[PDB]
Amino acid sequence: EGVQAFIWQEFASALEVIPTTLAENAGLNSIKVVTELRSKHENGELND
Amino acid sequence: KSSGRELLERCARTAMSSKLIHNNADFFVKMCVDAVLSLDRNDLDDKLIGIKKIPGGAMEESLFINGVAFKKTFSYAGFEQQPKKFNNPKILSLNVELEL
Amino acid sequence: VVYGGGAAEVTMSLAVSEEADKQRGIDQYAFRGFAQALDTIPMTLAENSGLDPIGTLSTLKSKQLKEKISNIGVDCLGYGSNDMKELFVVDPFIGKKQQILLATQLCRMILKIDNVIISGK
Amino acid sequence: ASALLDQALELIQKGIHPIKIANGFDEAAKLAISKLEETCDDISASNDELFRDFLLRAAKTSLGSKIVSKDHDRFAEMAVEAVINVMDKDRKDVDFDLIKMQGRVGGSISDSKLINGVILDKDFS
Amino acid sequence: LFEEMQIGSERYNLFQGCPQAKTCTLLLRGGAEQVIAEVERSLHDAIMIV
Amino acid sequence: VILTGALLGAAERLLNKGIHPTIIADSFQSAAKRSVDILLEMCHKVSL
Ligand SMILES: Nc1ncnc2c1ncn2[C@@H]1O[C@H](COP(=O)(O)OP(=O)(O)O)[C@@H](O)[C@H]1O
Ligand SMILES: [Mg+2]
Repeated sequence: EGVQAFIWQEFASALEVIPTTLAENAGLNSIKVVTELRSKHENGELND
Repeated sequence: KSSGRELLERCARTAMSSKLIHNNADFFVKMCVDAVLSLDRNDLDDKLIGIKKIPGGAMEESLFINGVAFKKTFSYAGFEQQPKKFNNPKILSLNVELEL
Repeated sequence: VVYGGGAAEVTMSLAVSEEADKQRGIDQYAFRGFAQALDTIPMTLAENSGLDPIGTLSTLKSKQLKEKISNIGVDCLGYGSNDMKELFVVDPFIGKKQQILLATQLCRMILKIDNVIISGK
Repeated sequence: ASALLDQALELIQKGIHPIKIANGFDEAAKLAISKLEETCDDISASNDELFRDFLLRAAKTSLGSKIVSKDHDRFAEMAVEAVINVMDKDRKDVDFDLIKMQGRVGGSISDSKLINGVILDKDFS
Repeated sequence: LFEEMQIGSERYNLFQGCPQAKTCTLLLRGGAEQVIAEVERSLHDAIMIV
Repeated sequence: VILTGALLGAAERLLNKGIHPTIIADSFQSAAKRSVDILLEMCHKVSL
């Protein structure tokens, strides 16, 4: 908790630019992909 | 044997797509449907639906009235002394020019 | 009448955030953009008044979520109390409403433009 | 309006179409304005004495964000006393066209005093 | 009924309560000047359907 | 390059937030160092 919490939060948001572009270039709906991945990850899947 | 009022609302909903109105179509579709129904079915005219390009205000603040407005005109000294609200006034029209 | 000065904006903001949570899909992210867009006004008042936007924005979001009283905003003159009942500030409802209506109705027109042709004079 | 555009520009990058974003903002705007109407307080039930004071609370707000705020108590009475003379005290209308406004370049701003009449810029015959 | 109200820095005289009137009017507002003209021609197309 | 543009877009709004750039810059260095600590954990070894 502190002033650097928002900086680390935006650091995590900007790091997901790669898979957002793969869904954009492939014609897929990106947000879907990013959120799905984020979750399939909550079930213990390290690689998705 | 459906109702006639709902027919105009149903077909006008398609026209309000691909515009800035499609979310505010619930309120403005009633305006044009009630506006065209006031016209005569035999003689439907395109010049009686004039819309004035008045600035200011949000589009949802508009109001539909069966009457007609005109925009105040030149107004020689005399204006802002008469009552600006009447109960049952009588409207007169004159190609008459009343000047000395 | 209403009570502006970030108060209105902060209120509106938490409202939108809760509703945003009750919304799932492309829509939620939007609602979130509308929430963060309303926060720029009290952050601008905090920026011009010199106060910290972190402590100011965090205090309004945390306090307004706890208490239901919705007349606390950004104190720019440097008073010790942020409650606007004592500071003598009042705004109209028709004035604060038109900021959102004319803004959200214009930006629909700004976003629809794809082809932009400018004839040089 | 620029804040909605700045937050919308990133949404498009994330992948969203512009029109969805617009629809969304609009819905959100409705929610917000509404919710504001729910928590809105009305001051019409009070009498004219307390309602007289509420005009100063709002007149001082808009005059506070200008250079006129050196004496906000003094010049706010000018903006309130002018409307007392035009209000009908029941189903009130402002009648804005009657209220004229003219300023002369001269003296200081502290010497400004409200009058009831018409200001002429011409001499006698 | 008849009432004049400054709809936006413009004074306009409005007739009201005319059920026998075979005409109509529309006072469309807008943030900008093209929002008015765009919504003007939009409802003109909507009127053209009905 | 695209991650650099994403972090600059993340740093664009943080400049308006009112946080010093050096605090924002040092935060990415600590976050990048912790990102390497995450990469070494999930690093799957391979044989020659
Ligand atoms: N003394 C004050 N205390 C708290 N808030 C204030 C004070 N003065 C102004 N504000 C807020 O700052 C805002 C400034 O608006 P203003 O700049 O006067 O209008 P505009 O932006 O159209 O010029 C107001 O909406 C009000 O909520
Ligand atoms: Mg102002």
